[PDB]
Amino acid sequence: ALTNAQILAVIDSWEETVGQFPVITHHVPLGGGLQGTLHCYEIPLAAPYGVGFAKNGPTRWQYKRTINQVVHRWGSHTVPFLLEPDNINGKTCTASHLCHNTRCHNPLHLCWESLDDNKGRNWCPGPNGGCVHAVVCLRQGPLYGPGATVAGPQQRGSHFVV
Amino acid sequence: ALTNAQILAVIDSWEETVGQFPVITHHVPLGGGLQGTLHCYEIPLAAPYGVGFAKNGPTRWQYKRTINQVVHRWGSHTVPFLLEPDNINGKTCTASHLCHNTRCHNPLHLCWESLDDNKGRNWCPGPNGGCVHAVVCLRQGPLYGPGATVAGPQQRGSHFVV
DNA sequence: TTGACTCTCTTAAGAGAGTCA
DNA sequence: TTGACTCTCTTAAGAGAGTCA
Ligand SMILES: [Mn+2]
Ligand SMILES: [Mn+2]
Ligand SMILES: [Zn+2]
Ligand SMILES: [Zn+2]
Ligand SMILES: [Zn+2]
Ligand SMILES: [Zn+2]
Repeated sequence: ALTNAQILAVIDSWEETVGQFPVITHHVPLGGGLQGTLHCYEIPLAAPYGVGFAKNGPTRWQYKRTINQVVHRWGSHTVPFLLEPDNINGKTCTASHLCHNTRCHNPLHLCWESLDDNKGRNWCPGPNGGCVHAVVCLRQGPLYGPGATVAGPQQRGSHFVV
Repeated sequence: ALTNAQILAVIDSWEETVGQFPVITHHVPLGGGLQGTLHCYEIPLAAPYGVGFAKNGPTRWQYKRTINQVVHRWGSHTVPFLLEPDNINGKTCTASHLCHNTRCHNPLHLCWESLDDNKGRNWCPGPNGGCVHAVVCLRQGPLYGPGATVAGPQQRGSHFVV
């Protein structure tokens, strides 16, 4: 099995490579009518992506290193968390974008949490709009707002009460 | 079926049958430390479910009627909305449970909206905790809260900024 | 050992359609 | 005509593994 020192070396080579990705400045809603700035380190749109990186889906990538003649591979956003527990409350831990930008691999924009926690950040009002996430959001979720509901609760007769 | 009269007849037959489902009282968090009461009309756990109803999945049902000698079938929660547009902004409209109770078929607990709007209600703070849904939530979402994040954003070196 | 492709899978909110009696 | 089963599919946040040179 890979030693802790070997895992730290994978994390270090991953950081070295991702740190050379293009850095894109984005202005983002924080909630409460305030605006902030995030700096995303974005994997390229097409090959080559960077040393060790390859695309396995439209917005999916993997990181690969060969150690002592054995090929090891990880989801490209999971590498910062290789020294962390991989489940919690019986749920698998997932890499969760606080910047809501899939191509971004900035580890300061990622956290490690259940898929439900991950998804729920899409609707959070944001760090200045009432976020209650213990690991605080970096921005208001892209789907926060009144929604676009087509039809509300209704009945034709009188068979029901709320 | 095709005619407005035929569609109204489907909605009315559905309301009459669902109106005879057992009414189960559920006390729910509203947000803001307050609690409310919802009355769900719950489809039975096993056959028979009611005239026109059949189970196609662990928590999926369909409603079926024979019109003009032809069988017409719908998802069991979609029937209240048969006269509404079936898409919005190019996204499919879905039946969305405000009571977060799949077995419930109370149309006063249903709305008609995109799958994203639907999902997002799971994390809403609720009608007394800051819900901004234009079609208002009936309760705080079951997944609202601080979360259980295992690891937050972090780096080993000095290559990244927020 | 490495790059650039290929495939299918998970989850939890939702769907459509066929086989028998 | 009605009932009671069977199967796979959609979406958008996420995954693992194979082939070839
Ligand atoms: Mn996410
Ligand atoms: Mn729902
Ligand atoms: Zn980012
Ligand atoms: Zn938040
Ligand atoms: Zn209900
Ligand atoms: Zn709401």
